[PDB]
Amino acid sequence: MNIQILQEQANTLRFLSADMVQKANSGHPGAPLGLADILSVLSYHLKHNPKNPTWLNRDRLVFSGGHASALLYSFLHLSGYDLSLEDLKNFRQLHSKTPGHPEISTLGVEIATGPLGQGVANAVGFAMAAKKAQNLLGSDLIDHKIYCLCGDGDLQEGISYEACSLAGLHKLDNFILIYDSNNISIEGDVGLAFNENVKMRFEAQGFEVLSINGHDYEEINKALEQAKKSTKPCLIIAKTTIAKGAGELEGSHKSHGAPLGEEVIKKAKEQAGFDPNISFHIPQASKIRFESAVELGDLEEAKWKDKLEKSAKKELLERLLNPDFNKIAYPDFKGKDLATRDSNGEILNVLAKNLEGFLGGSADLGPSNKTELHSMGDFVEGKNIHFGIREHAMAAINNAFARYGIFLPFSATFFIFSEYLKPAARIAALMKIKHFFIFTHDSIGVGEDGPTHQPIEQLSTFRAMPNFLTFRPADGVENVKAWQIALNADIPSAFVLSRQKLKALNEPVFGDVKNGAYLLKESKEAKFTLLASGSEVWLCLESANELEKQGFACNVVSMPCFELFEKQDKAYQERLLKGEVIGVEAAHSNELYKFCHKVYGIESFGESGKDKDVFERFGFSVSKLVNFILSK
Amino acid sequence: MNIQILQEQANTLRFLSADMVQKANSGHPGAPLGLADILSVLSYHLKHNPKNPTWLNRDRLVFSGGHASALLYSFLHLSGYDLSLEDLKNFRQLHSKTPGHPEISTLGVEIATGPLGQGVANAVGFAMAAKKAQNLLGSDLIDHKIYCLCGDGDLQEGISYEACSLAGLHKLDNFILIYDSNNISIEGDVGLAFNENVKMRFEAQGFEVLSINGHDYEEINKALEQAKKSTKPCLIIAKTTIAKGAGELEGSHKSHGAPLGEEVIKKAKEQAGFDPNISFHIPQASKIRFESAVELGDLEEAKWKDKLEKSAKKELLERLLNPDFNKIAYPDFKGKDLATRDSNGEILNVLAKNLEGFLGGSADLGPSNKTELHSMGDFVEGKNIHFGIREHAMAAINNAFARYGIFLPFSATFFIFSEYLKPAARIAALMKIKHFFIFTHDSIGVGEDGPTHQPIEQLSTFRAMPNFLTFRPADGVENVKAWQIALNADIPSAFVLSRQKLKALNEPVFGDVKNGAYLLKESKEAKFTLLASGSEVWLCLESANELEKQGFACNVVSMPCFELFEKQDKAYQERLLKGEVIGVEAAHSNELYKFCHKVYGIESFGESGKDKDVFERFGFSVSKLVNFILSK
Ligand SMILES: Cc1ncc(C[n+]2csc(CCOP(=O)(O)OP(=O)(O)O)c2C)c(N)n1
Ligand SMILES: Cc1ncc(C[n+]2csc(CCOP(=O)(O)OP(=O)(O)O)c2C)c(N)n1
Ligand SMILES: O=C[C@H](O)[C@H](O)[C@H](O)COP(=O)(O)O
Ligand SMILES: O=C[C@H](O)[C@H](O)[C@H](O)COP(=O)(O)O
Ligand SMILES: [Ca+2]
Ligand SMILES: [Ca+2]
Repeated sequence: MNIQILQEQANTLRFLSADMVQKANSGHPGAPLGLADILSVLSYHLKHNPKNPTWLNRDRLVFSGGHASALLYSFLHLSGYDLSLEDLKNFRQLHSKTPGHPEISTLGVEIATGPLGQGVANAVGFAMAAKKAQNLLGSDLIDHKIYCLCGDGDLQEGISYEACSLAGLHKLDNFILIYDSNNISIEGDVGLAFNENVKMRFEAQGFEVLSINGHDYEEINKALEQAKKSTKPCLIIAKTTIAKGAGELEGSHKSHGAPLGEEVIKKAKEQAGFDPNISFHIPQASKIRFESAVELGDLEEAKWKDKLEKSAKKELLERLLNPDFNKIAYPDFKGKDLATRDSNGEILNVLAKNLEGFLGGSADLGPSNKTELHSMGDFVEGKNIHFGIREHAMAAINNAFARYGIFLPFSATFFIFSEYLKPAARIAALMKIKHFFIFTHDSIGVGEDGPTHQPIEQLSTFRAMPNFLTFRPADGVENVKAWQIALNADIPSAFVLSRQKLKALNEPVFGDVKNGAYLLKESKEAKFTLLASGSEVWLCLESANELEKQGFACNVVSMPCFELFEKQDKAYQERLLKGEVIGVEAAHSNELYKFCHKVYGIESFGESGKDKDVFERFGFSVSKLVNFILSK
Repeated sequence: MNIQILQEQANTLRFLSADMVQKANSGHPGAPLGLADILSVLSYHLKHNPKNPTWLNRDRLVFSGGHASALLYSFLHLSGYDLSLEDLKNFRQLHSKTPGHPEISTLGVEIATGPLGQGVANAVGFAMAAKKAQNLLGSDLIDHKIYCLCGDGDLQEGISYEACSLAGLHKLDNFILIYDSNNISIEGDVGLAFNENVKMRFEAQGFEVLSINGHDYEEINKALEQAKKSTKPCLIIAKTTIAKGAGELEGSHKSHGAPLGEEVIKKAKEQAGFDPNISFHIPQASKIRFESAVELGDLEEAKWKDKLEKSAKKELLERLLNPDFNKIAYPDFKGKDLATRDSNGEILNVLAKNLEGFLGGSADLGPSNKTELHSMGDFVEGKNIHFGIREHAMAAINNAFARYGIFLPFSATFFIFSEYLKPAARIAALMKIKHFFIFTHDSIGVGEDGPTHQPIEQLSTFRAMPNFLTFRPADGVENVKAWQIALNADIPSAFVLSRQKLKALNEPVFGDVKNGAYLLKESKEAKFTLLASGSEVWLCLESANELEKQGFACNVVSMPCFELFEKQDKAYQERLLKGEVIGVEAAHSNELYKFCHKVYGIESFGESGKDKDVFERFGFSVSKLVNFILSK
């Protein structure tokens, strides 16, 4: 560790980064160049095994500014991860291992980032998950750091303030946030839009705050040493110059998100002692020094495994890594009329009791969501997490819990406020993580709180999002079967649940919940099929009885999951969907015309009133539905 | 102004509030009771005309905690607004003027609230809009205050931090935020989830901060006097007891959101000197004192109108209140190949030039959204607002600009990050305000930034949301026609625009953009119709040419707006949709099966690559589409 070697190392990172962006003719060179000194120093502090990116006690490194991806990739390559030099030359190209923003399919990447702010909240979540992991397994087995690199953009986003609020409350002294303060954003000078006292902000939220020159290697190093000893979450405010080293582009907003240009890169290389007429060059001293991470990380991981072998926590670690979902005896709700928020809360309790790594919480709505895990305690000693009124940060925190290595998290709010967390739900979907979203108060059935609290379009949003199952159970038995599927699935699930009591259904005639849609009633030479989910299934059963009394044969189909039904073969779909198919749901759900000739939904916003008065207004009654079906 | 009269007034507010919740058997009594002293005092300071709630220079009062609606309604009734005592007795009932959370259809309500945090950001927006209005009209005509009442829940939400950041930057010394600090939320003690140094937080964001007992009338009064003289945005931290006055329920989380109960209310009335055996009683002294707002507000408004009559700004105020959209000469883009982000930016420039009240901005993406209003200056002297990386607060700020009385705002970001502002977009829709949303980078056509930056489900979300038009123009001419409609509509609009160059279209054969979908190509005895929007229309035209060369008659339909097409009569729809209808869009857009037999979309997340490479991967080419259409 001297300035000559650190300068060479930083410059290696710069020029790989600049070269990759240039070859792609696409990407972000400014942040890589401005962060290269910091990352050079940090490489001396980071505990990780490049040959085993799943080591449980590794330091977790998050780049919140995912536009800095070339710098991440350069570092992974140089440190000995499975990412090659040819992969670097395929930056931002179709099917490469080096996409424009980081994806977890690239080994070494801790969490997908790209949408600003998410990373900061993910890093708090990794810090929380580490505290819980230490609670379970001991401080002899879990003692690592969480480092996050973030920029201006991250810290302007509301989710950053939400997550840092929590980091202070929970005294996350394993969390180190490094802010790249370069005074530049896409619109130019940061002062056009931001002039907060950042130190004061973060001190108000229980952080220790350091301020340094982010191009001074000894100051970077001293700050990391102090940060690692902090008794609070720590912020390093690192004043940098965007595109540091890039001559005429230093400090320019033009360096944020376009290639530096061939002549700029030649001049930069020249000034740094690099040969300007080659690219993708890795100097020898820098090669050896970065690659030393392989030997060092193998020995760190070895020492840890020896500690594990001595631990009384081995059998627990094995259960947490290999949960057995098949053994779980769920509640039997057959014939019981219940709100599905209540069936669901009973299931959450059964899960928490069977699965040592199953935990979660609500955004201040535990009592109403029915998500309290009874007699299981509060975080950190227990399992209930009190997120406060921070839907978005909750979901991003829980995305990190799902990535940590030993946890099965749930996030809960009212379905209408799913909108506050949807960007993080999207990241779960993109990553295909096991994170469960619990959304109660699913419809106009909410009643008196009125239209700001009555979902209308949210079912469409979640159905439309890739890599997500959206379950809307009609009763407790459906609610159990939705969970069985959700825990065995390869993608995240949402549970869309009622405030109000729903009527228990009879048993399936043909198919089941695993098929997405199934038959509850089947008639020969059916003239109509009524297809419904959740709270509307009983209406459809009553309506089909009235239509049969009036002389019309009907099928009734329960559709707890649209996405699973989309995967069924034509023969199955043809057996269910006979005659003229009518979809019925208390939502604005045009996607139902994939399967239905007519859809009886809600096209407007809701109304404040008693639940029964609001459903009648919106047409949800047997007499009205039957008149619709009979076109008169 | 003495303690006897203020006590009686506060208690009047309490017991109306408690009585309304009790009669409804639904609603939130805790906040009303805890805020009743503050609001009693504030009534002495508020400048407003109950008989003219549209007076432009009135103080704007926002209840961010919209669950406190009964207190708002009580105050509006007592002060002389058009809300009667019978309306109070119809709280939370279907079709009443007193819905569970406040709606702007109730005169006196400044902005709809209910989703927490929105109100705080709306109040910053009213403060910003007031500064701009003062810039335009003068400090002789605009000099009012903006008061916001908020709770724990509001200040935990990220949008609050975003909006307050801006309030400090812009030195909004017309903004007074009153925080009801009662240490209680739905999950119990606030310290379970929040322990920030609130004073330090807000000082970090450029506020002056006062701290008071919110049940001490002289302290409330002194703080309001000091706040009205502040040179910064001001926060009053008012320590209150939830359900103050309600005996055994004082300080209980159980008082947040359920009725207090008949016996509690009797004891409370008894302790306050009220007759316990009646309800909805308004004591005489309190009646006269609150109603004095009518005479006082008539004289305030009169004095203002005299100032206006003397002003050189009369003719401008009249133009701002009565814009003439019909006069506007838009750019002629016929035959010009352009990205629709670029056509759109040219239109934004034309609008800003013709409409003195048209302004807006981007969430740090002006250069990429193409939203800069050239030579029009920065806010406050000019029209370009630099929101920073604060999508949600931007939209909530702009909702308030749209409500202010003289402004036509736009908000802009990448379409993928519409998800960060969707809850405020929803409030625009609910209110039916004229607020325009500009969303560029609409598809996998984004290319290299990859799947976190490539919209897939967002078109579905916006189509599904009530009271919103979603325009996705295929060319600049469509882009102009979308604006003409948007400015004359009664609801908000979104503009979904491309990064990449689109090909100019020929003129309509039958119908036009105003019909939502129209014919570009029409063939007798058409076997197929290709229905598309935006970037996919050219693919469909090329494909229909190939299908005609292969001997199949085709129609081609451009669908710039799904919602307007849904409103067309059957005859129009039947003329367009001939044969087997195929919908084609670079989105996961199942709603297209409302009109299409087959849909050729994208069901997965995107990929990082060159735009041409990504569209080919996802099937968007003439050879692939034609093979799909021909089922082989
Ligand atoms: C939620 C969100 N909104 C907008 C963007 C587009 N974007 C990328 S970086 C950036 C701002 C510049 O940010 P900064 O963090 O200062 O990065 P630097 O250029 O200094 O590296 C923006 C607005 C995004 N990725 N995420
Ligand atoms: C965005 C959002 N998330 C959740 C809710 C549900 N909700 C209403 S009030 C409240 C919390 C209690 O808030 P506070 O502001 O402390 O109100 P108080 O009970 O003290 O009046 C919650 C979580 C909401 N209205 N908006
Ligand atoms: O503003 C949101 C409100 O607090 C809700 O009114 C309330 O918490 C819901 O109560 P319940 O569990 O009966 O639906
Ligand atoms: O992380 C988001 C990025 O900053 C975008 O890559 C960039 O700003 C887009 O540039 P362009 O105007 O060419 O699409
Ligand atoms: Ca920056
Ligand atoms: Ca509170």
